[PDB]
Amino acid sequence: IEKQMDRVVKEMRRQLEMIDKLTTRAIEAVELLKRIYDKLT
Amino acid sequence: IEKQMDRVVKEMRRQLEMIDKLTTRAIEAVELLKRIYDKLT
Amino acid sequence: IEKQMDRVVKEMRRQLEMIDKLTTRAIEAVELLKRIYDKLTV
Amino acid sequence: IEKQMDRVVKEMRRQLEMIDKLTTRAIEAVELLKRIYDKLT
Amino acid sequence: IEKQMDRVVKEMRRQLEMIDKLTTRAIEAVELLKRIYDKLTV
Repeated sequence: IEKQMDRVVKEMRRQLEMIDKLTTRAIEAVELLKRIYDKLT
Repeated sequence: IEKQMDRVVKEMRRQLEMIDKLTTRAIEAVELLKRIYDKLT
Repeated sequence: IEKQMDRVVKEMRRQLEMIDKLTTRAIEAVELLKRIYDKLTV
Repeated sequence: IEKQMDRVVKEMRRQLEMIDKLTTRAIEAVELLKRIYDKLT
Repeated sequence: IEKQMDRVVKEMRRQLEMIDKLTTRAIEAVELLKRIYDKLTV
């Protein structure tokens, strides 16, 4: 059971890393939106 | 089995926290788009 | 095994609800982009 | 074990459908950003 | 357990591929925001 559960945990850690990567891109988008707003203002 | 399943549940809850953070960045993006729209409008 | 699986399914459904909520915020963003575009056009 | 694992697979496929919906909203955002960019240009 | 676990890992990799596709769309969005900001600047 443990060796098999290691497989799932590994895949979960992969998904976490990808969600983190997606969040880094969202943060970049928000920062650009702030810049655009400041410019319009 | 119980100890092994606990591992998965722990990783799932970590993912929940990460999705919450991503959601807040979506909230931030919506607020900025709203501000941008209002200035235009 | 079943009782343990009950636990996992419950947590998976929490994840589903969170992705749904995230999607609701994305829809709001798309709607505002549509409003902004429509404004620029006129 | 099989009946129980079917439960997880069913929930994973529900999530897959929701991520697809989220991706369509990303596709929509990219399309509108392209339109906005074209108008500005 | 192994055969059943293969099933779960398979579905997990489907989710990974889908999240990657979503990320590519987000990157496209960021790139367009950069172009839009730059146009505003010039």
